Amino acid sequence: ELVKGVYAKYWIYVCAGMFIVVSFAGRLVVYKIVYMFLFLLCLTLFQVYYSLWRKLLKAFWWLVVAYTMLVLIAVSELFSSILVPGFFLLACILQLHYFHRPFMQLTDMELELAAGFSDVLSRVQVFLRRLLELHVFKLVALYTVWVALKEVSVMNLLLVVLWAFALPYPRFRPMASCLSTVWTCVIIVCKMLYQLKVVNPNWFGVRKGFPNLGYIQNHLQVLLLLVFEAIVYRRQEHYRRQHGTRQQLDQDLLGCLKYFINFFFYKFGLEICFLMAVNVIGQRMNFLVTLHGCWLVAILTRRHRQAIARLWPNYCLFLALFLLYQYLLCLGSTNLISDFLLLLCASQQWQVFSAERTYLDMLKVAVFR
Amino acid sequence: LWDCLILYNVTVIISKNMLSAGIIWDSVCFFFLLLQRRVFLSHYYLH
Amino acid sequence: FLWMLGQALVDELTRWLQEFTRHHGTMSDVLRAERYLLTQELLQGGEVHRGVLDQLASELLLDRRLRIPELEEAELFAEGQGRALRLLRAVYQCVAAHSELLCYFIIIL
Repeated sequence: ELVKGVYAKYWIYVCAGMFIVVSFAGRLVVYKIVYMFLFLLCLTLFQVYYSLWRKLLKAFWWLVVAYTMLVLIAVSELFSSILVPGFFLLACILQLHYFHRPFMQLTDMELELAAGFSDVLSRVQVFLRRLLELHVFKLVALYTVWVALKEVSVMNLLLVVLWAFALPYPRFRPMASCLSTVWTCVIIVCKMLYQLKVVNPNWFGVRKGFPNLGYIQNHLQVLLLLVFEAIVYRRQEHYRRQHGTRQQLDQDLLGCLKYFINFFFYKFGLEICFLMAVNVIGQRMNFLVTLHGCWLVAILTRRHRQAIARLWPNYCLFLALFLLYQYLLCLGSTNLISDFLLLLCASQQWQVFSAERTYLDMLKVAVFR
Repeated sequence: LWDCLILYNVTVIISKNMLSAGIIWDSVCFFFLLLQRRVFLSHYYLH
Repeated sequence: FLWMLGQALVDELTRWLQEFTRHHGTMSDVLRAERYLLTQELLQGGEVHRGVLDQLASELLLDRRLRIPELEEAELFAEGQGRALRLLRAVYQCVAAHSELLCYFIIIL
C-alpha cells in the first residue's frame, strides 16, 4: 500500500486546508496567522536554512503543541469552536502521535509506452521548474501583477525593494523569495483587522483594507505561489541528492530544436532585450519611456557586443531604479509590468553576457540566404 | 548599411514615443532587421 | 480513389513544368550545379573556390569533374519528396526560367 506512506506524508497540505477553514472564522486576526500563516512561516523556516528543507521538526513539532494548547484553552458557538478546531487539532495531534517523519524527517536533504512518455514529460517539465525558468520568472510575474497592478502603496517591500534588485543581482534571489514570503505573511496579518476600527481620518498612500474576502484575496495567492515553487525546487533537490551545443545543430530538425530550446536567451537575449524595450515604448508612449528609448539608442550605438557588455551593469541598474521610481510615483500600473519584463530579460542577459559566454539544410537555406 | 537601417527604425519608434499609426509594424521591422544583422555571420553567411 | 488520382496528376504536372524549364535546368547544371550550394555546414570554407566552381556547349559532358562530392547530394531530399515539395520546386524553376513573362503578366494584371 503506497497510499499508507503517502498519507503519512500527507499532513502539511491536509493541515493547510483545515487552516483555510480556520481562516475567516474564529479570530479574523489571531487564527489566520497562528494556524495558516505560521505554518506558512515554518515552511519559510526550513527553506531559509537552505539545507533543512522538510527536515525542520523542532518548530514543526511545537506548532502542533501550540495548536493543542489553543484548543485546550478554548476551541452553537461553544460547540462550534470545539468541533471546528478539533477537526484540525485531530489531524495535528495525529502527526505528533505517529508518522511525523515522512513529511518532516524522511523527505530530507542530508504501465506501457504511453504511460512511459507521460512520466518522462512530468520530469522534463519539473526540470524546467527547477530551472531558472520557473525558479524566478513565473514567480516575479505574478508578484508584479499582484503588487503593482493590484494593491499599491505599501506592497513596495514585496516588489520594488525586493525583485527590482534581486533580478539584476541573483546572489540574493532566493533570500529575496524567503523574505517575500515573510513580508506578505506580515501583510495579511495586518489587513486581517481591516481598517474600519474607529477611523479618524501615518500617510503611506493609505488605501485601507475595507473589503474582507476580496481584500485578503491576492497576497495569499503569491504566498502560495512561493510555496509551490519551493515545493518543486526541493522535490528535485532531493531527486538530485538521492534518486547539444552546436553539435546537434547540424544534425537535423530535432537537433536544431534541441539546441535552441536549451540555448535561446544564451544568444538571442540581447536582441530580445532590444525588442522588449520597444515593447515598453509602445505600451506607454509617455515621457518616462524616452529614458528607456535613450538607453536603447545608447546600447544600440555600442554595436560590438563586447562594448554593450560593459554598459550592461549600468543598464540593468537604470532599469531597477526606474521600477522603484515608477512605484514611488504611483504611490507617493501596467507600465510597471512592462518595465519589469524588460528588467527581468536584461537581467538574465547580464547573467549570460559576462558569465555563460565567458532537410534541415533547406531550413538553413531560408534563414541563411 | 544594415546598421543604419536599424537606426532609422529605432528613430521612428523613438520619435513616435514623443508624440504630442503605431509602432506595431515598426517593431516587426526591428525584429527582422535585428535578425538579418545578426545572421551576417562570418561562417554560415560566409558560405 | 480521388486522392490517388490527384497524386498522379501532381506528378504529371511536375513533368510538364520540367519540360518547360528544361533548357534553363540544363543551363543551371553546367553553371549552377557548380555555383549555388548552401549546404556546407560547420565553420568556414577551407578550399574556398575549389569547393564550388570546380566541384562534382549547351549540354556539356565530362569536362570538369564527375560526381566526387555527391552530385546527388542536392537530389537526395529533392527526389526524396517527389510529391508535394517537388511540385513547388518545379513551379519555381518555371518562373525562374520565364521571369520575363511573369513580369509581363503582372503588369497587365
